[PDB]
Amino acid sequence: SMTARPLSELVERGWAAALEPVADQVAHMGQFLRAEIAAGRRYLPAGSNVLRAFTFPFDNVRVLIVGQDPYPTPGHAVGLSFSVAPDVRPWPRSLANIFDEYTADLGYPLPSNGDLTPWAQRGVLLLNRVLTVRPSNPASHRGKGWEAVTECAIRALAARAAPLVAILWGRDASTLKPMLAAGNCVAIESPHPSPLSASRGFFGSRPFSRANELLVGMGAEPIDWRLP
Ligand code: NA
Repeated sequence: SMTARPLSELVERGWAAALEPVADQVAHMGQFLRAEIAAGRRYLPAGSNVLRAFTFPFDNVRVLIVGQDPYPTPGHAVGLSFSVAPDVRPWPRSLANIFDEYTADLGYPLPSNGDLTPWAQRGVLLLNRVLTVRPSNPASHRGKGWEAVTECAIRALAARAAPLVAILWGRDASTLKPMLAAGNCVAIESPHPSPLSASRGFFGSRPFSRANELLVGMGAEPIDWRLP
């Protein structure tokens, strides 16, 4: 529980230090979620998954992907932006659109399922700008305190003595751009992959190949994007 336990317990060691400036804020978000339940409102993902993106090592991140907020439909969000459990079908529409761009860009077959944990295990941070949502109500937790947390995460990544490539999908993700100003960081921005915006420039954006080009141009290893 993020109200009750500290970052050293909740997240990976490097992330716990990176998020020190927002330690009180994370506890406050735990208190917000408690109050939602007390009032009879729900949230997604499950409490134990809210900080999941920060359970993969901070020092290993080479690319971050940033979306808006978790999937609104119960049974979809798992704490890793855009990912679903390997037994979910049909895929969420945003994810189907991501995978159509993945095939168009990379030439790979469609993935077997919607589980993006291989990316997380290969140095991709799968972050949402806001880390909870009320069911059925996209953006319902915008402005409730998560933005300071995810801002802190990006600044800390950007401060490391390492290259970083950010892929910012949609308007709320784009508000992290200022924090990526330093010369070791590069940002790719496009419209969000949901059907409401994907046809404004997400399709054809080739983010995966571009990210790898950028990493190689900074002396870093490219991501193996191939999903099984
Ligand atoms: Na999500």
